[PDB]
Amino acid sequence: METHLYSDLAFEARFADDEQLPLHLVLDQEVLSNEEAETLRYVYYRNVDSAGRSTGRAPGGDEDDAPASDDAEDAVGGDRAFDRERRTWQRACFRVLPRPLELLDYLRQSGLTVTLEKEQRVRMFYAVFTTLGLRCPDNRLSGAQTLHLRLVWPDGSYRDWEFLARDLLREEMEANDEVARTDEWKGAGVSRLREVWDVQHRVRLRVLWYVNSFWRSRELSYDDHEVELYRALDAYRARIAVEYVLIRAVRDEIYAVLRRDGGALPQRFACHVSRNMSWRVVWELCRHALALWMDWADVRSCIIKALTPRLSRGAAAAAQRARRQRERSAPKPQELLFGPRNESGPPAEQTWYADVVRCVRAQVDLGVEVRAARCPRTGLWIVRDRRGRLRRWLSQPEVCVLYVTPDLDFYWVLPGGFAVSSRVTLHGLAQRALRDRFQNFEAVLARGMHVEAGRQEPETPRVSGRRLPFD
Amino acid sequence: QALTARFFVPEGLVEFEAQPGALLIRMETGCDSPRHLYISLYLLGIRASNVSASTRCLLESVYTASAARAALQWLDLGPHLLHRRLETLGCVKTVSLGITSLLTCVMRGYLVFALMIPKDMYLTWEETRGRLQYVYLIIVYDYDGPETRPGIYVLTSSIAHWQTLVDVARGKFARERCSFVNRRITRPRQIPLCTGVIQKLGWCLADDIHTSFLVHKELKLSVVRLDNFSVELGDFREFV
Amino acid sequence: ANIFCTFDHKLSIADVGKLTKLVAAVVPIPQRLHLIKHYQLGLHQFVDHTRGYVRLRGLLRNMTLTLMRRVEGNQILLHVPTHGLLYTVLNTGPVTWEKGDALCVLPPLFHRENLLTLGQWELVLPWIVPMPLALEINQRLLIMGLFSLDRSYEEVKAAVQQLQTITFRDATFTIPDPVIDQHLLIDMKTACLSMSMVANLASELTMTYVRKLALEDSSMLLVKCQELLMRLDRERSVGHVSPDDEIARLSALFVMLRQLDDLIREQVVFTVCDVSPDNKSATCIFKG
Amino acid sequence: MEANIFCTFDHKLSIADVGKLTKLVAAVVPIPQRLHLIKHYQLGLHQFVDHTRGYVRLRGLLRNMTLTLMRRVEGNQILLHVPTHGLLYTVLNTGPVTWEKGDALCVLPPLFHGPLARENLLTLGQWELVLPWIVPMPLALEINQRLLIMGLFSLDRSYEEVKAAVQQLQTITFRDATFTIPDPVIDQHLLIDMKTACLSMSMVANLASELTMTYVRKLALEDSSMLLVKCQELLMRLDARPQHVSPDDEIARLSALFVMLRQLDDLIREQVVFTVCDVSPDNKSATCIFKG
Amino acid sequence: VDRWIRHAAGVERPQLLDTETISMLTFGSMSERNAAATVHGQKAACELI
Repeated sequence: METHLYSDLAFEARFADDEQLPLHLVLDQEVLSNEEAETLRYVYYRNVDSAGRSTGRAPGGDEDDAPASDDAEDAVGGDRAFDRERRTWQRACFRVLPRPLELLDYLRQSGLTVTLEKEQRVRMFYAVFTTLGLRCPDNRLSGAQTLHLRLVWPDGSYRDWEFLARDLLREEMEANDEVARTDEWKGAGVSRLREVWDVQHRVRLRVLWYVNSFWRSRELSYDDHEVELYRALDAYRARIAVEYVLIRAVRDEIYAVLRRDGGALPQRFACHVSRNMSWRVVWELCRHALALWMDWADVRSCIIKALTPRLSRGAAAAAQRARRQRERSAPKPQELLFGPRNESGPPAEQTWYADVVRCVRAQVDLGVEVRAARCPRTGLWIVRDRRGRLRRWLSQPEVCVLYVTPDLDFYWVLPGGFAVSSRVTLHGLAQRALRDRFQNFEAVLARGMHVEAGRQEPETPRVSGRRLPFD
Repeated sequence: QALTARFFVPEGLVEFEAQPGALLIRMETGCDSPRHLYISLYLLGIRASNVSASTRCLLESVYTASAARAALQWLDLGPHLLHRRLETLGCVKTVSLGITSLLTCVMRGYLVFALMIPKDMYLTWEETRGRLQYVYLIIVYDYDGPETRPGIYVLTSSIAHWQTLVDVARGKFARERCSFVNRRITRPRQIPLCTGVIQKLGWCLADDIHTSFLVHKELKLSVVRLDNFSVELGDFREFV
Repeated sequence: ANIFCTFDHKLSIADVGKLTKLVAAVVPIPQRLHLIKHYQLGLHQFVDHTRGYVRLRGLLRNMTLTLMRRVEGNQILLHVPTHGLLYTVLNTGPVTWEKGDALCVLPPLFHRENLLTLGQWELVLPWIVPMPLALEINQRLLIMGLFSLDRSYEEVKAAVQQLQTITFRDATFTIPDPVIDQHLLIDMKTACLSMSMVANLASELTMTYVRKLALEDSSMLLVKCQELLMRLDRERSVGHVSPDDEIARLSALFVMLRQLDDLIREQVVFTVCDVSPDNKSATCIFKG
Repeated sequence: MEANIFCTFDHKLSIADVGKLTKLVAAVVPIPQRLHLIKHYQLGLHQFVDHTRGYVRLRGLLRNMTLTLMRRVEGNQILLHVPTHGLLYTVLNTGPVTWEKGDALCVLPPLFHGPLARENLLTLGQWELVLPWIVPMPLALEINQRLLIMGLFSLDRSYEEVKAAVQQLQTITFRDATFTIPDPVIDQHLLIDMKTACLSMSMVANLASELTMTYVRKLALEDSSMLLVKCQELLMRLDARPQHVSPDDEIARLSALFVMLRQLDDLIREQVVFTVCDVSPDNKSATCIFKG
Repeated sequence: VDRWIRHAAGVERPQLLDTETISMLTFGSMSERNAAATVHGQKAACELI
């Protein structure tokens, strides 16, 4: 309850500078699980307009509108593009109520008065109360605007939903001694409770409306044109298409390399092979596997998980250091004798991600981590299980694999270790599209974490529904 | 080893307290002849917000002698400001009776010698006690109503560090802190000092704390006793 | 625990007779020695014409306080009291003590019968004053210091004349004005600017830190603090910053409030419980 | 009271143990519990030392402990003595901090000093005699202040923004020595301290007079000096006859403002435990008045 | 459900543990008070696996 009140006052004190109106939300088991509710660290929200443009960026356009680079030296913009993305998200206050409750009884047991149009109870295993701001860029609010909600957890993992302002305001705008603001806020109470879905109808959350909000006083205008909603839908379409266009880029690359080579696949992975085998049925199984990979590829494909560490801020500088290191001049005798010893080069083992596609019972594994190293005798690759065990799927006739190396080289491997090899091309995606869709979250400091970086943080914060809360 | 002082008090104040032990407080008046008036914790139990209706009625029913009536009158005069008028003297030793009473208080050390507290006024943050217990007298102001209502307490805690004690006292008295800031909002023309104040009394042993009654005028009022109290008076130090 | 003081100057019948009137009074000396010279005796060594009261109040804090207890000859014997024991002390300040007062030491403001002068040097002893009078004298001096830039107006002249006058039980006297020749001494000036600077820095920084801490736990106290800030800004309405500069503002706030610790706090030195009828002397319990 | 405390050792002490434990006579060692008989594990700070939890946690445990002065060691017994208020004792500074005469001394957990050796003492098994630092007040409230400012500044900042600022804040220079504050985590206790700071600052901003607010602007119109230049510069990037003249309003506001300022000061100021008046010219011991 | 389970057994409302500071200053809690009478000796409370 107090988070809504404080956030209302906070958005009022900031309204002239920001023009963000305070939207009060409640989340339950329809949007997040109990562990995610108890261990939630941050909530972040983003405003994008009827043209797909975030309100943290330049109002007319950005240098991120140019296509990506494919260079590790550039890393799709480097630190500046990362900073332009981080500036686009804004942080929201939130409180978790981790034990089962019924919402209206909770509000009445607090100071509030509730006078809903129909007294329908809603019951919820846990509740997260948070306030997001949707930006009326003037005293005018459009229905084609969408708002993004981000929930983040201590390991840095995040979950994004997005819903457009028309869903939120479908009803609310379509109808449009001395006292303390706290007492009249409680006395005036709540009279609305509306259920809103995100655009893709994945998650439901409830919006809570108060009659004491400064929202009521402003008498600003709202509108939804058809063409604006059409353009907003097109921008949304471009948003969600970003991983699938990369998947199709890899698919077209595989077919293009296969046409270029003439179907001759050289061995790149170690596996003892026999001549006296029906290699043609292996080619047929390769066809079925390459169809099935397109059937089941997803956002959690190896290609997205390979590009994601490239978008991190350190990536460009580290790539330039590596470029300098590999092309360093051979040391003179003086340096070897008197000077410092040379930097150790890249470790013999690399970390990769793979998509393992088995045909016999159609199944595709996507976010698979493997360790790769070249065996000394022949420079082929040995792919090992991240517990150090040799991966056996090279020996199974009914499985093909697509690996993507950390430098965005991809292999597509058949039984026997004969592979198609090429590079993932990012040029079909604007730098902003990739960069905003897949940039990793970087944490701001909070309760229970070291001021110094790199420290082993102590017991992570939690709000417990199973235990009597400590103070 | 103990240091004692002699004080003279009128019968009206003594009427409930004449028992051989008590905590004595000097209270200030905006006048010339009776500048200072020697008061016990029982009398403040009348003005306290924490004392129950039965006990408040008992103490009012006793303290009808004119001296106590004037004492309470001067107690209520200047709000937000109780503790500024009070300076605390030692615990009381055996008394000499008369229309003018003479009672000697020990201001330091120790040489039965118990400290008597009413049941309502005694509070303990910790439900288990350390072998050495430190005693405090604390006053907390509630700003919810038009007039300030004081809550008077005598606390025993294992904490002697002041910052830790004030942290836990803020943790307990959060509602009064919010009342203080709310009072600053809703009555801007009035300027309070602080949320509450703490004064240090001496130290006692955890197994020497006992609960009993102390009869005067044939009225059974319930009392907590610190059996072998030792006196170390500090300053009224304010916390918000 | 006796400290010997010796006079590097020719004493006389009237000097020793004047000095024997003070045979229980409080004399501060700069640091603990076994044998000191009379120049270190009293507050005279610290007096100058540029710093004044606040500087003396700071300096008097970390002197060692002593009681005079004999004059054997050309030498004076001083006894340094220990915490908790009961001692006889002379009242020579501007007021009278009642039983159970908490007594404070202030640099003196009035000065004839006491003054032992020899060779441009004279014995100057602090005031022993009950705690409320010390607090009120202090606040009155500070407020007179803040009125120091607008003495051009007749109402402020009257207000300073009202601040100068203080009445306390059966006594009345005027606190001297900290403004001399229209100008405020250097240490009172820096005390006043420290108070004003801490006020301004608080008013500038509080909103940002309230937001930052409310992002962690939005307790009701933070609600009321934010409301109070918004009200304050409405009152001001009648008419981004770098990390280095934020750290500079925070550090400046804290270093400015370190400047005030002498003014805001007030040590009790003696607790009085026995008084002579004369009000000339009392026996007190020592706090140190 | 329990004027003397017997500390018994379970490990048999070698010749070297008894020697080095004898040289430590008059050192200030803390006990958690104040009991007549204790075991050697309870002696010192080693029971609590834990570098994953922060410096503020160990500070909170230490400020509540009972402090003693070491006396003659005998066979497996160490004989700790509790000092009493107002009396005069000889105290030992195992810390690297310098003491000048007249200093007021506080107790704090040890800091990181350059050489990194730090002289581990009495490593019996895997217990160790971790003594606190007896630090003079200026350095004590300097470390408390820097620690609070790190907590207050670095909230809601990322590690990239934080890094250089907190590197600069961790290092303290005091009397030509250089120390570093070990583990400044954002604790629950530190957040309580920060909340108290915010409330006290709100009350300062609200209840300050107009005189207390506007003195600096008027002095800047009147006066010019380096001090005033610095004060103005602190206000710069955010940067008349009184309409009310009220000595009673001024007195009310100022007596309240001093309260709020004391609240804000207690976040920085520690409890003085010793006051020195005699320093050995080798700075290895002092004569002190015990305070509490 | 918690209060129903409390009532079915004879157990009491939950309690916070000691703070690290308070557990450092104090050496125990002993939340089971002595019974009004003790005819047989000390309670040999059975632990159930």
